[PDB]
Amino acid sequence: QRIGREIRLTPRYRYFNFLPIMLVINVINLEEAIAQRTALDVNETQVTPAS
Amino acid sequence: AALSGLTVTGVGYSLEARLTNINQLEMGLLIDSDVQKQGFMIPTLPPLVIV
Repeated sequence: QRIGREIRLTPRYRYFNFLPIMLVINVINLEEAIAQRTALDVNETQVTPAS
Repeated sequence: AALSGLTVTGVGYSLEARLTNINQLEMGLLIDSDVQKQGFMIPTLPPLVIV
């Protein structure tokens, strides 16, 4: 028992998926690496006889 | 001395508000008309005569 004018939108659509192929890459710590000095991890070939 | 023992505090209040609806859901005062009609009829009276 009230009077008002209304405007309605009727949405109709759908998203289908065909190709069963897709790849994802995760990126982390991007800011910290450029924020701080990083360099040169050496595989020191330990010629000081211990191996 | 007359004011000894006088403490005054506020208890409550009443507030007037009117519901201005643009659609409105009240029935106001209904207005009608009726007709009363009457029947009036006229008889005879006893006779007078000279012989």
